[PDB]
Formats: sequence, structure tokens, C-alpha cells
Amino acid sequence: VCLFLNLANDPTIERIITPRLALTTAEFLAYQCEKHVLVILTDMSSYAEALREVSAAREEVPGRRGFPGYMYTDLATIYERAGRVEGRNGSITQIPILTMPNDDITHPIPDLTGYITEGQIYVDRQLHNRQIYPPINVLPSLSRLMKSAIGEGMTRKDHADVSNQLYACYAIGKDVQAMKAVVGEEALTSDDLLYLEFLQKFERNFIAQGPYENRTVYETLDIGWQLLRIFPKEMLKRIPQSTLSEFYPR
Amino acid sequence: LVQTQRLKIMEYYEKKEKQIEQQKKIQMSNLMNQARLKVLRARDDLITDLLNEAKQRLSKVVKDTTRYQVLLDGLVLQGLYQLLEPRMIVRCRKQDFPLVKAAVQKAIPVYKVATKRDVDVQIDQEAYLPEEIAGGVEIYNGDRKIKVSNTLESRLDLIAQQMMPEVRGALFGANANRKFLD
Amino acid sequence: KDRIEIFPSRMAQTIMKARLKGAQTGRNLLKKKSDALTLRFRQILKKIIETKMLMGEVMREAAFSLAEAKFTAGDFSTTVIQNVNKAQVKIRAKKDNVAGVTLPVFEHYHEGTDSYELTGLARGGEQLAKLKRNYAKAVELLVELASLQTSFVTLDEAIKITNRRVNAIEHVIIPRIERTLAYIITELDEREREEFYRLKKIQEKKKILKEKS
Amino acid sequence: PGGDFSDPVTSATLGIVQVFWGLDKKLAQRKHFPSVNWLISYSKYMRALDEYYDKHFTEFVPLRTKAKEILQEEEDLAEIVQLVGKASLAETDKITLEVAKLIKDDFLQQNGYTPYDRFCPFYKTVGMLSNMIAFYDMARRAVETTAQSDNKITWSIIREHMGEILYKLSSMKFKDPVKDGEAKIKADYAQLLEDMQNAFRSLE
Repeated sequence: VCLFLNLANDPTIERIITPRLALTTAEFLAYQCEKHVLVILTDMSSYAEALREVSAAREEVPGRRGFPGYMYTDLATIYERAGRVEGRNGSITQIPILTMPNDDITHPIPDLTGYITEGQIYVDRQLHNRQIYPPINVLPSLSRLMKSAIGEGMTRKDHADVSNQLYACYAIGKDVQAMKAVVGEEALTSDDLLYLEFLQKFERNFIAQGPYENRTVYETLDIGWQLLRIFPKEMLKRIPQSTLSEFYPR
Repeated sequence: LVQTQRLKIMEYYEKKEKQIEQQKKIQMSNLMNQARLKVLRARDDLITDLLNEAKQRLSKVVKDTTRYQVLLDGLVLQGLYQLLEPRMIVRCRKQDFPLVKAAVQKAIPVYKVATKRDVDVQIDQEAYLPEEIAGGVEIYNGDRKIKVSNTLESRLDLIAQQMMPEVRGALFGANANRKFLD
Repeated sequence: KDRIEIFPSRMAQTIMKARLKGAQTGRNLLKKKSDALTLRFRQILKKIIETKMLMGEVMREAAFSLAEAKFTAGDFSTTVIQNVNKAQVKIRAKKDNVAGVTLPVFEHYHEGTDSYELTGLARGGEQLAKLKRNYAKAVELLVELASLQTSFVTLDEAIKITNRRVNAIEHVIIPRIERTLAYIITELDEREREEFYRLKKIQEKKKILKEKS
Repeated sequence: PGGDFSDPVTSATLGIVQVFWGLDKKLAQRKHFPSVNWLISYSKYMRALDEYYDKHFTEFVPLRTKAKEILQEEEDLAEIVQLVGKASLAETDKITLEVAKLIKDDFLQQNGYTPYDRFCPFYKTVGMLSNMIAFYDMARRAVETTAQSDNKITWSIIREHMGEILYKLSSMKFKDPVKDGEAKIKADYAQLLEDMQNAFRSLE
């Protein structure tokens, strides 16, 4: 790791050349030394509060919500420094991090980040209060290039069919999770108990990790399968039958 | 239940054993970290002493005069072209007044054929550059508000910092992983 | 009726985004509480017609015993209408809820009196008890039908109120909170625009002050 | 300007500070005093204090992990407890509404001019939570192992039977930390634990 630490009490112009020092280092290390670089930019909503401060101290007139009018092509000069290149063996993958004020999504710092970048991760608050680490919500989160990062010869053959099966059973359980409070436990059948018993083990074994437990991706499927054995093979609709024969019985 | 009262004590002593083994890797990481820093400082000391040898070999030319008068023709006319003021003022050392003066006099016609300007450039006989410097001049404007540091110590500092990729590429070898340059 | 009275500001945008969000969580309860009550409402209809077809059976097999007292004892109807003081079956009410609304359900009870233990002591009383068993397990059925049609009309009135309360949020309350949201994002675009020009106009007046010097 | 995180002063303080002792105006007319919210209030000095708590107090972090959770499971119940109303409910949830109520009137409840609640020493502060979490886990372990076997119980057979246990667990906040001795308060909380370990063994 090559760490660029820009403090809060340091000048607000030095926060604007910080992600550009970090991405020129990443473009030396990847496109001239053929490394695979992961570029984590922490609190990109604090970049745009230092860009708004540098812009108004340049005697410019603000735009929408007080942010500069060139804010779309200012984040784009940061975010679009990514991707693989033709003829070289390196790449740059970016993970920005945002802080949504008042959990707003129409704020122009998450609005333009979701306008250039591909998906989101959605660290959730209702999981942090329930003491789950890492508190990552699954239902709204999305990776728009996830269907190309998986598969045979990239991760493993069932990574497509496992993930969308755990996504369906996480959604159907969270309807049963609210429905159980409305009607009670004596009114739920042996169908809506398989989804509430899975839901007590998806949040405490798949989502719950602990800060020092590096689950490799071959071990996040065996975790993901021994939750899919709470259901029989007559219930798993999102998995095709050819890989159900190869991975369910163990 | 005799099985159970082992494990509630075993969990109090698997937890302590996962702890010191983490404490073992902190000590090994804090020493490998200062390993790269102590060897990066022993690469910085070899550089900052290579410039000390280039600061002493620079002062073996200011003892010379046939090789320094032809150098001070460069440093003065490099300053009179940067300012381009109608009245400039040159500072120098105490004993280096004729080598600066004979460089000034050869420069004002060579100035005028190159710039189509006229100048009244004269050497300051009141305030000197301090004798602890290694040579060169300083050229001021008329009221001493814009100055050009063309000393030799401020020229070695400018030259070497823009040659730090090239001296690294020649001293310590090439980068073993750098495939391209663009 | 078309806007909730508030004036456009930054704080009043988050309060009408929270009240809209604080209404969509209320409707999400009431959208499924009605269907959870409709989940029990189909099962009572999946019980009432099935119980009605057992009613057609028990009032035949016990009605095939109505001759088995009348082919034997002739007519004894003057006994049962002139000799009766205290009945045997009693009814006690019991509440048994589902999903926040209660349902009063009828329960069987066993009193310990009978004004018919000496009936048939002259000719025969064994054929009466053959009918008497056949009519008592009709009331051991018809206490369940009479309890099934009384939990129908409690879930028939509690569903027809909740719906008028999901629709009173979908068509009255939540559109009024949305239209005042679409007026705060409009009128504050206007207050940024009038302060776009005013911060620009003071800049040219600083340029008029600097070309003078 | 009325309790928001929309103004540029409140939202640009929470991006800088580490502790937020978040107070609200709705939770003030309960005469609770403080107006603690414990949903938007945080502290990011839990990782720095994992060495002080584990060395000097060595027990508190798992009780603090549980006590923040019991007050959270009450919230996602309380919207249905208002609308539906305690009718067809599980009996493990009735623990985390009555034990959770015992926290919200005897642990997070204060009154600042009184001779017992102007100072709260920390060994008495962990001494009160050492009993309240133990009563929660013993109510949970009772209701889950006696859920299928024979003579399944609810909560409403315990709180009538153990009404005198819930008086000693409610008279911890009224013991004076100022007149009483330093070790006069831990032994009372260590004698009460054997009136909480033996008391459950009077029902089973």
C-alpha cells in the first residue's frame, strides 16, 4: 500500500491535489510497471466540500446546491482514470467512498457519483445498530459488471447461480421478517420458518465477518452453500439443476 | 456436561492464543517496516553526499580563471535576458569584481544585438554577496524589486533536482519491473 | 388542499421528505395487514362452504334416525314441548384475535342437567337415545358453524376499514406530501437563481471599481 | 433550527467530531432527563478503549454489545406493538420488551438534583449492567430450552412469581453512591446475583 493521508486541518486546496497525486502514482504503477492497482479514495464527499471551498475562494459564482457547475467534469477527471488498457498487463480499479448527508441520494455528490460509476455498495445503518460487521446492505447494492467478473476460469462455475439465489432468499425472508410481527409465530407455516431460520444465519455467517477474517472467494461460496442447504432442492428456483447436482449434496 | 466445562475454559485459552500470535506478527511487521526505511535512508545519504562532492568540485572551478571567466559570461547574460529591464544591477563577491566586470562589458553589446534594447547595467559596489557562497552573481532590477539568483549554488540545486531520474537510472540500475516509459 | 402550508427552505425540504417517507412506512404496514387479514379471510371461506356440506350430511344421518324414534314410539312431541325446564347445552363467548383485530368465537359448554332421563320408561327408551346421540353431535358440529359465520362478519368489517385507510393514504395524504415537495424543489431553484444574479452583479461593481484605478 | 442534520453547521460538525451525544426534542416530555436518543448518538472511541476495558474491567465490552442490542430490538418491535398490540406474539420478544423496559427506566434514567443521581461511579455503572444482562440471558435460556419439552412457560408466569426479584433489580439506581461505602455497593450487586441464580431454580 502507498498511503496518502490528507488531514482535515490541512489546507482545503491540498485536499484537491490529493486524489490526483494518488491516481498519477497509480497510473505509473499500473500502466508502466504492469501492476494491478486498487485505488481507494476515502470520503469523496469531503473532496467536494473542499472543491466547493476552493471554487468560492477563487471568486467564482456557485451552481446547483452551491457546488460548482463543473462538478460533473471534475469528478470525471478522477473517476475515469481507471480500467484496463490495450497492450499492457496492468489495470486500475477504483473504490470511491461517499458520505450521504441526511441519507439523501439526490444530493449532487451521490447523484454524480452514481452517474459515472458502475453500481454501489450501500453500507446500511439498520445493520450497524444491530451490531453486524460489516454492515453492508445486499438488497439495494449492485455491481453492474459483476456478471463478467465471475464464472468458470475467473472465480468458479456456480458463482452466478449461488449469488442470485441468496439474493432471492434474502428478499423473501425480509418480507416474512415483517409479516411474522403482523400475524405471529403460530400463524406461520413450515415455509415461512425456513426463510426466518435462514435469515438468522445469513446475517450472522455470510454478512458477519469480523475485521480480521479474510474469507477467500472459494470460502464465500462454501459459506453460501451451507445456508442454501436449509432449503431442499425442490425450493431453490434460481439455481439450474445441472449445478444443483454438483454442489448441493455434500 | 463434562465436555462443556472444558470448552468454556478452552475458549478463554484459545482466545489468549489467538492474541499473542497476533502480537508476534506486530513485532515482525514493525521491524520489516523500519527495515525498508533504514535502507531508504541509506540510499538518501549516498545521494546527499554525491551533491556534497558536486559542491566541492564546483569550488575547484572558481579557483580557476580561464575556465571561470568563460562561465561568468554565461551566468550574467542568462540573467540580463530573464529580466529585460532598462536598468539592471549586478551583485557579486568582493574579490570577484573584475571577473564579473569583464563579463559585464563583453555582454552589453552582445545584449543589444540580440534584444534591440538599451540598458544601463552597473555593478553594486556597496553590498556584496557573502563570501561563503561558491560563486556566481545576482542580477537585480533598477529599484531592487525583481531579482535573479544566478549563483552557482542555486544553479546546482536547480540542475540536480531535474536530473534525479537520470542519476538514479545510472547509479542504482534500471527499474526491474518497468516495461514502458510513456 | 393542494399544498401543505410551509415555506420553501432547505430544512423544510427534509421534513417533507421525512413525512412522505414516514407515511410510506405506515402504508407498508397497512398494505400487508389487510392482506394478512385477507389471508385468514380466504380460509374462513375455505372453511364455511366445506362445513356447509357436512351440514347437509348430519341433517340426513340424524334425519334417518327421526323415523327410528317415530317407527317405535309413535308421536312423542307432546312430551318435549310440555316437559322441558332446563336445557343441556350452554354457550360461552371467547375472544380469539388475528393481527390486531379481535374475533369473538363461540365455545361449547357442558351443563349437568337433563329433563329427559326418564323418557321411554314404559315402551322403550333405547331408540330415543339413538336419535339423542344423533342430534347432540349435530350441536357438536353446529356450534362450529355458528362460530364460523360470526368470525366472518368480524373480518368482513375490519378489512373494509383498513382498505379505506390504505386508499386514504395512496390517494389523499401521500399525493399532498409529494406535491409540496415538487414546489419546494421549484421555488428554491428560484431563490438560487435570484441569488445567482445578485452575487454576479456585485462582481461587476468590483470591476467598475478596479478599472477606475 | 429544530433538530436536523440539514443545516451546514450540524452536518459539518458530525463530519469532524468522534462523539455525538445526540439529543432530541420528542424524547424530552417523558420527564426522562436527559433527552438521550441512543439511535443517532454514537461514539467512535470504542476501538481506542478496547485496552482500558479489557485490562481494568475485563467484562464490559460484551455487556455493552448486548445492552445496545436489546434497546435496538425493542425499536423494530415497537411499531408493531403500537399497531397490532401484543396479541399474537412470540415469547422471546416479550423478554426484550420487559427487560428492555427495565433498562429504559432503571439504567438510562436520570434526575440531576437528587442525592443518588448526580454522580454515577463506573464500577457501580458496570455493577448495574452485570445483573441486568444476566437476567436477560437467563430469561432467554429458560424460554428456549422449555419451548418443546413439557410445561412450556411464558413471561407472564415469571413476573408474577418473581415480583420481588424485579424490585431488587429496580432498586439499584436508588442506592446512594455517596453515603454508602465503596465496597458496600458491589457486594449488594454480588449478593443479588445469587438472588437471581437461585430464583430461577425455584421455577424449574
